[PDB]
Amino acid sequence: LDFQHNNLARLWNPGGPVNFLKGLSHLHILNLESNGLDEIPVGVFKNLFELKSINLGLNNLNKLEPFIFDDQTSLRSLNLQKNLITSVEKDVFGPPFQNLNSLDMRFNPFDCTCESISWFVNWINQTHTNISELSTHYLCNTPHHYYGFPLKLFDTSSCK
RNA sequence: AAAAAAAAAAAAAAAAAAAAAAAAAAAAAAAAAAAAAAAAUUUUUUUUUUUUUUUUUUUUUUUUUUUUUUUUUUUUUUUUU
Repeated sequence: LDFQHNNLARLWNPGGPVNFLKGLSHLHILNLESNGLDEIPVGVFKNLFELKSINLGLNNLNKLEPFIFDDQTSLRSLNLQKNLITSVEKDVFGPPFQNLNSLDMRFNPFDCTCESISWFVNWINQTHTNISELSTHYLCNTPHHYYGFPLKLFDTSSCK
C-alpha cells in the first residue's frame, strides 16, 4: 500500500481521528512519504503484525506519542528521513528496533541532549543495523555547542 | 213637569306639571380579547462575494550531484606501409 503525496496530515481534532488500517494483518510494506503528517495519535498501527516497512519521510513529525508502534515487532525497514524529529525515545521506537534491518532518519533537526538521544546513541553504538550516511546527514541543530555535530560521536557517560 | 244661587261628595274623556322607577337607541371613560400591517434587544442557521493561517497536486525557473551519446581540442609509449 503506497500513499505518497496525498495530503493525509489533518486526517490524523476533526470529530475524532480516523482509525485507518483497522485489522489489516497481511499488509507487508506501508508507504506514506511526503504527506505532511504533524501528529500521529495512539492506537493507529494496531493489529499490524506482518507489516515490514514504514516510510513516513518528507513530513513534519515532532510529537511522537508513546507506544505508537506496539504491534510492529516484525518491522524490517523504518524510514523517517527529512522530518522534524527532535528526540528519539525508547518507549516510542523500541519494538520497531527489535529486529530492524535498515534505518533512515537523516536530515532531521536532532537535539544533542541527554533526554533526547542518549538511548538512541546507545542503540546506535550497540546495534548492527545498516544505516547509510549515518555520520554525515545526522548533525544536530541545537544547542549552539552541539550544532553541526555528528550524532554517532556522542558520549553517554554523563547520562543515565 | 221645568228653570236657576250659596254648600258637600262621586264618575267617563282631553290637555298638563312633579316624583319613584324600568326598557330601546346614541355618546364618552376604564378593564379586557382576536387578529391583518409595524418597529427594537439577544442568541443561532442557510446562501453570495472576498480576507488571514496551515498541508499537499500540476506547471515553470535557479543552483548542485551523477549517467549516456555526438562536435571534438590535445596528447605520452608504441605499431605501421
